[PDB]
Amino acid sequence: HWMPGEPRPAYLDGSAPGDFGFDPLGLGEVPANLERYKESELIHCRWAMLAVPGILVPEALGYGNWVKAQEWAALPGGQATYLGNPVPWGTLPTILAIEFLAIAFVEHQRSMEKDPEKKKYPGGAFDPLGYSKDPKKLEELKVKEIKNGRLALLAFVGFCVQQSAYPGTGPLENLATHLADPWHNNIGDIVIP
Amino acid sequence: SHSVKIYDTCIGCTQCVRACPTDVLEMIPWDGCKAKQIASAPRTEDCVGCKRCESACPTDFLSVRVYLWHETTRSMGLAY
Amino acid sequence: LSPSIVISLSTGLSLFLGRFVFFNFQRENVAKQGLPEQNGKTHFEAGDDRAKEYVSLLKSNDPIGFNIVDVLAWGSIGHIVAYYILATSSN
Amino acid sequence: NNLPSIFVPLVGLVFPAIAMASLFLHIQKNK
Amino acid sequence: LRFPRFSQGLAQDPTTRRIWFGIATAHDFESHDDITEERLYQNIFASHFGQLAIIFLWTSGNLFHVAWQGNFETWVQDPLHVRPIAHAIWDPHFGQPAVEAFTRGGALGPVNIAYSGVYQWWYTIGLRTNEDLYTGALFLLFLSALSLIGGWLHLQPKWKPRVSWFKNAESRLNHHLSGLFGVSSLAWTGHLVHVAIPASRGEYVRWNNFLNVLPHPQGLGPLFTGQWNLYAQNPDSSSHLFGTSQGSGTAILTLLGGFHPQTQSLWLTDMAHHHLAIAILFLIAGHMYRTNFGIGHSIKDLLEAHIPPGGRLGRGHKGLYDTINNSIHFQLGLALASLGVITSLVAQHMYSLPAYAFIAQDFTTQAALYTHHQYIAGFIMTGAFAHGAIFFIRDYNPEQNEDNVLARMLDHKEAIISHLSWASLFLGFHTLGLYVHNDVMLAFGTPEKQILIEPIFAQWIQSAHGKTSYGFDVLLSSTSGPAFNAGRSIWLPGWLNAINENSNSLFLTIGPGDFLVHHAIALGLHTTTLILVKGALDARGSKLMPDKKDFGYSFPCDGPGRGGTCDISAWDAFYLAVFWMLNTIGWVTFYWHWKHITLWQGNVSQFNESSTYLMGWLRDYLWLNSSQLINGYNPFGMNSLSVWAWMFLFGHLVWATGFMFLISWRGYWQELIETLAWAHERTPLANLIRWKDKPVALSIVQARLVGLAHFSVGYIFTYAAFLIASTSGKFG
Amino acid sequence: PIGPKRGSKVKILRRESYWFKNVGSVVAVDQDPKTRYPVVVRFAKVNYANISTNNYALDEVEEV
Amino acid sequence: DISGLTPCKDSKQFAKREKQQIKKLESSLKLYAPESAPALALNAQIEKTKRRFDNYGKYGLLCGSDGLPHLIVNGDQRHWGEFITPGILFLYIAGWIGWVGRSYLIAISGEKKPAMKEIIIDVPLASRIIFRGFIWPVAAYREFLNGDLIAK
Ligand code: CLA
Ligand code: CLA
Ligand code: CLA
Ligand SMILES: CC1=C(/C=C/C(C)=C/C=C/C(C)=C/C=C/C=C(C)/C=C/C=C(C)/C=C/C2=C(C)CCCC2(C)C)C(C)(C)CCC1
Ligand SMILES: CC1=C(/C=C/C(C)=C/C=C/C(C)=C/C=C/C=C(C)/C=C/C=C(C)/C=C/C2=C(C)CCCC2(C)C)C(C)(C)CCC1
Ligand SMILES: CC1=C(C/C=C(\C)CCC[C@H](C)CCC[C@H](C)CCCC(C)C)C(=O)c2ccccc2C1=O
Ligand code: SF4
Ligand code: SF4
Repeated sequence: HWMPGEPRPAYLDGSAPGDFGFDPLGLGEVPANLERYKESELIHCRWAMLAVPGILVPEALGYGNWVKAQEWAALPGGQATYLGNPVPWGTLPTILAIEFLAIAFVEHQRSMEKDPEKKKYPGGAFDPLGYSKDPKKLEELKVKEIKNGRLALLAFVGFCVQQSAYPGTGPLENLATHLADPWHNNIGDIVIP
Repeated sequence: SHSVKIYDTCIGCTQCVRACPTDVLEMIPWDGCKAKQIASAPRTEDCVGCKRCESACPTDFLSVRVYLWHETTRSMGLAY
Repeated sequence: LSPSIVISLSTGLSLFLGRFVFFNFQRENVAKQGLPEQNGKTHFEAGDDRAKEYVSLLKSNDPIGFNIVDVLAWGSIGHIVAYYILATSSN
Repeated sequence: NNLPSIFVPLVGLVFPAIAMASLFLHIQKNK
Repeated sequence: LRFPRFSQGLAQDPTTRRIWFGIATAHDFESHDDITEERLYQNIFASHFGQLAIIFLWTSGNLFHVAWQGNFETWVQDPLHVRPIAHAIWDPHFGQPAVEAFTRGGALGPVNIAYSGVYQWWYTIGLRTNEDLYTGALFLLFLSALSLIGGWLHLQPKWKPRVSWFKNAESRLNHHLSGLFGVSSLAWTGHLVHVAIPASRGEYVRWNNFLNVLPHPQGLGPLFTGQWNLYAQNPDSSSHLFGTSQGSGTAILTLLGGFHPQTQSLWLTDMAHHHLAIAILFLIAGHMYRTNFGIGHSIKDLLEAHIPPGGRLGRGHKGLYDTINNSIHFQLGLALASLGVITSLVAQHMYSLPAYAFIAQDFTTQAALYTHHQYIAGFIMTGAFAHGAIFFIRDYNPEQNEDNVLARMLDHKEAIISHLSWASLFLGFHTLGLYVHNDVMLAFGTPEKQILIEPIFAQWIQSAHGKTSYGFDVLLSSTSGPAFNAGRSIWLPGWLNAINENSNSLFLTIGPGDFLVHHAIALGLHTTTLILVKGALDARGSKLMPDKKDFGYSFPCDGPGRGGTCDISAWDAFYLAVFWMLNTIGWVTFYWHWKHITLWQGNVSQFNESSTYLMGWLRDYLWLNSSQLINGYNPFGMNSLSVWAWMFLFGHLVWATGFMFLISWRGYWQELIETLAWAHERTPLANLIRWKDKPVALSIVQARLVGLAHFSVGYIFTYAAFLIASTSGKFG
Repeated sequence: PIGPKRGSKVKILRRESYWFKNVGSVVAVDQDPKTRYPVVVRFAKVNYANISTNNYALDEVEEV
Repeated sequence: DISGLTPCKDSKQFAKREKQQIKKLESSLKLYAPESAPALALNAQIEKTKRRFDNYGKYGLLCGSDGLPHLIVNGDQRHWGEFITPGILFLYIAGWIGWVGRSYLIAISGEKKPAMKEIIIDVPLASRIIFRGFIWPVAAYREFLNGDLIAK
């Protein structure tokens, strides 16, 4: 339970993976709306669980934080770089053309599926290593996946919020700053001036 | 001539026919109420439209209704 | 300085996208949203003689039923995109 | 010019009289 | 049968009521004998054709009179020192001093000075000689004749449209959006580029040579190659003189922003770009709905699928397509609401961003245009609610509209009415209290005790647009913000130059008086909306008259029973709302006129100090500015302002006359009339003449309409005379 | 016996009534099968005609 | 300096207004003997005017170009005394009055002829009810929470 001593909603029986009876606003009363929300939550968790490795590793190697990598496109004629090496196809109009075309096909392909179970865990060709053979392990795996995704979403929220308070600073820079003098570099001096 | 209608919520207390300034309304026998009476409007061509009948109806909403309609020399009260 | 004739290749890309990717979505949306109707009857069958659908134009020998109206619409989208790209540059 | 000396009385005195006479005859008609 | 031909019941009336009611129900095609839907639609179509013909004839007459009796050619050379002439005067009743006084301008006789702004409008669009106006008048006469012929043709059995044609909403929407708005705006840009822009640069382009002059030196080559930036090069210099080639450029589409330095109006190359962009936008949007080509949207399916899954809106928009399509009062109300909003926007925008050359320096024209458009917008806004109530009475079907958005508003009408009443009462109470407190403070000689409140939010909004007169330094007023940096190289320089110059009407400075008058305007709007909404929602019945829908839209009463039912119909609800609309528009126009008069005289401090109390208004606006009006004619002579004083007194007379019909009621007058018939019948040499229709007093509903008409006519004429005379006596 | 008993409280379901969705007390019920509106209800508040009594049918009153 | 305003104590027009009012008051004083009562009244009026102007100067108000104080109601802490605190006081008093009226109306609703207790007030019951409105916010909040506030 998300809070002991609180009654659970009737539609949250606790049988779904990663279900802890959390719905204070009652946004999932409609059976059709609840089924869609699980797919959206899984998509968000999967997308955010890939950004975290890509937001710290480039910074930890001294290539700059995650917001400096987008400044070149505002400049006229700016060219992209990777591992310190400029890419020949790093022009702005070329970058958008491949990005839109490549993902407009996969997302539309995902939309066309009609079986609700496959919209979340399609199986088949996306599971080459055969981790879905055991139904007993599958439930604990789904619980592990759901539990980590919300943590990654919270981590991304922290990443985004810390940037607003300290412009031009990276999350690892934030950790280093806090580690030096913990009792004066923290949330307190921001909440009250 | 104006239109006068009677509805079956009548209780037959004869209050409308007594307040008529002309001879328009009258009472006929009926079954459906304790008084065993109901009003009638056989002479609507003499109606002037002062709506005194509706001022005397005791029923919550009126069991007698007057709808103003095409005007004649009788319904305008002219004695030229 | 980009050439105008080469930039108009966006028409081919838009036609390819319409014919090979978004065909089924558009067809099923059109099937779901039927013909406009008044009082439960379509415009033609209610009495309007000028509201008859043009069957002859709809018949095409394309294997998947690609029409000429679809060609016109996707080509218009491609031309709009190409001219937006051309106009935005050289500023 | 001399046109206003004609059109002004023609519009203000003659046409209103003609229109009023015709309209009175039309609204007073019966069959 | 006799007049009226369309009403059997009225034609048998033996009294004079037959004529009065015969005139007043001619255009209500729904209540005529033996009427069908098809005949109704055909009659509406013919009436629309006739209205178009009348409009074309009116415009043609205006042009012909300006050409024949005006001074357009000499006004062009010196726009700022010539008074435009509307038409000539031929009144046999005039005396010699009247002939001398009204002979103004370069005329050879009495004339009228035009205040409609037609001269500046025609001069801006490229008309330069009297020969152009004659051609325009001839073309408009031809257009009116064509409209009449087209109107007559469609009433014949061969060319009669059917009801199914009138109910094809998708095709009509597509065609209107694509052509009537997009192609129409595309042609205006062509006219501007080909004629009007060359005209302002000293080039003469007409029909006989427009096929040999290139609007741009490079032709259409840049357009097809995508090199659209070549059309914006070399714009007009800041030293440009309008109508001449000194300091002119060659561009045709620009984004300069601001005002022309000499004419104090918008650049001619900005309007062409604006019309081109809006034409493209309208042309694209006209391809949305489904027609017989197999693609598009269905409006019925669009409405039926927009229902929230939570059920908080009931069934949503289901069945609304047939409700709107089968009802014409619904469509008329929607159109009237949109038209009123658009007219108000036009009135608000034309005074602060002038588009015609030398119209900002003509002070008498601006106020007249503003007042005219605002009053028209108010009337249209009243009509929208009136026709909404008519729709609710006549065309609403409860069964087909079960539990949708339309039906759920009749469920909780009490809450809406009560909340509107609360808002109105709150606003009125506090505004009147503050005004009376300020007046009492000024009466006792202690002006420092006033409650003066700065309009902080409006000043913040003004600072957000780049105004630096308050020191807020936000957004466009901050030079380091992203918003300022984004547009600093396109339009920000001109806009900032125009907004920070304190002689024009672009974002005038505001104070506590603006706060008070704005809240008074809000109170008026809320009260008028309350009256109209209460009238519309209670149209089908209430607790006092549950069966109101069986008695129609307009009826006098329900008798003196149940306490009395005076003014119980929705028509009386509309009738009570005209007074409030007039009051609100009067307040708005008073505020505008006083503020602009104080601005033009160069004594803005007077308005700032004297507008916080009502005695200040009464003394420094009405009493002070009416001196030249009431001196039009005196025991010593007369001048050119005599007609405005005469109209002032005439409007006072009509406004006072309306009170007789508004206050006294019918029963007093029938008894008085009954004696005059006896007097006529008993008089010798006069009883030889007898009437054909028995005289009677005016009906209950008729007298209300007559009184309202007198009231409105007096209001309009009196204010128009005062405004026009007071502006023209001072600023010409 | 026909309809509600005397002294019981009923609410009105007649839309054109002054006391619509209001509670009243039953005074008497006429047992004649030919009577159309036999239930007599008395209310605490008066209507616009200063009347506090009415007759209702069996289908326009419900027990509360 | 919000919206280009200036403090009262730094405004010259404020002092000019004070001087003009004082000079106007002193002109009528020359018509009366110093010991006469109207002279005392005029002296008191002059002293009151001076005290009022000094008090306005002390409270940190803002003056416009005309030398008149202006009120800021946007919520700045520097001007919370012009609008915020009197507003809260008014809200408290109005809630007290409304709660007392509602309680009195509810109390007499169960009587045989409640309309008779509205034109002839039951003074002891009202007096016992009057003191209860001093804690109206708590009672109103708890009544809202229990669902008693709104009629069913
Ligand atoms: C100058 C004339 C005048 C004034 C002051 C009002 C004022 C008002 N009208 Mg109104 N009205 C007028 C003319 C006027 N009308 C005309 C000519 C018409 C056309 C017939 C209408 C039609 C009309 C309609 C249709 C409606 C109103 C409504 C209202 C009220 C809502 C506005 C508000 O906020 O209340 C502000 C409150 C006040 C201005 C009242 C001031 C209270 C003071 C303090 C009274 C003091 C009493 C005394 C000093 C103490 C005792 C002393 C002893 C000698 C008596 C308001 C009281 C609406 C309404 O009543 O519902 C909300 C409404 O629906 N009016
Ligand atoms: C229902 C009442 C009402 C209405 C219709 C308006 C309408 C308007 N106000 Mg306004 N105003 C109101 C109440 C109202 N006001 C009150 C109570 C205050 C004092 C706080 C103000 C202070 C104010 C300023 C300072 C300005 C306006 C302005 C304006 C105009 C522009 C729109 C705007 O800024 O909205 C403003 C809308 C609001 C402030 C919302 C108020 C509505 C709530 C529900 C009132 C509740 C009062 C609340 C209980 C007070 C609690 C305070 C307490 C903690 C001490 C517009 C005509 C501007 C303008 O153009 O002036 C020329 C402007 O500069 N208003
Ligand atoms: C300013 C408004 C006004 C005006 C002009 C009038 C005028 C009149 N009222 Mg009156 N009245 C008013 C407001 C007004 N009232 C108000 C507010 C009330 C309170 C409800 C009353 C209550 C009232 C009562 C109770 C009675 C009158 C009566 C009369 C008439 C007196 C006899 C007569 O013929 O006088 C002479 C007429 C005039 C002076 C008006 C004409 C003005 C000049 C001469 C214009 C002439 C133009 C000329 C004919 C050419 C026109 C042609 C055209 C093409 C232009 C007179 C018409 C009495 C009546 O019916 O007659 C005995 C009567 O009993 N009134
Ligand atoms: C036969 C065939 C084929 C081929 C085909 C093709 C190749 C086709 C094409 C087609 C096309 C190729 C089409 C097109 C179209 C186009 C369009 C439809 C256009 C439009 C346009 C527009 C709409 C425009 C607009 C505009 C704007 C917006 C602005 C500026 C101006 C302009 C005017 C430009 C194949 C072998 C494969 C197979 C077998 C069969
Ligand atoms: C009764 C009735 C009716 C009628 C009604 C009416 C008449 C109404 C009206 C209404 C109205 C009359 C409304 C209005 C509205 C408005 C609005 C809604 C507005 C909005 C605005 C906005 C949205 C804005 C925006 C913006 C932007 C975008 C930018 C800048 C800033 C701003 C903010 C300005 C009908 C027939 C239907 C039906 C039956 C019944
Ligand atoms: C004065 C008055 C009369 C008497 C006035 C009458 C009968 C006037 C009748 C018309 C006369 C003959 C003057 C007509 C003036 C017009 C300008 C002429 C016709 C114009 C056409 C366009 C119609 C009433 O009948 C009445 C009825 C109900 C409430 C109030 C009153 C009321 O106040
Ligand atoms: S309206 Fe008058 S005349 Fe007609 S029936 Fe009733 S009381 Fe008699
Ligand atoms: S005064 Fe006239 S309108 Fe009013 S209730 Fe009596 S008869 Fe009807």
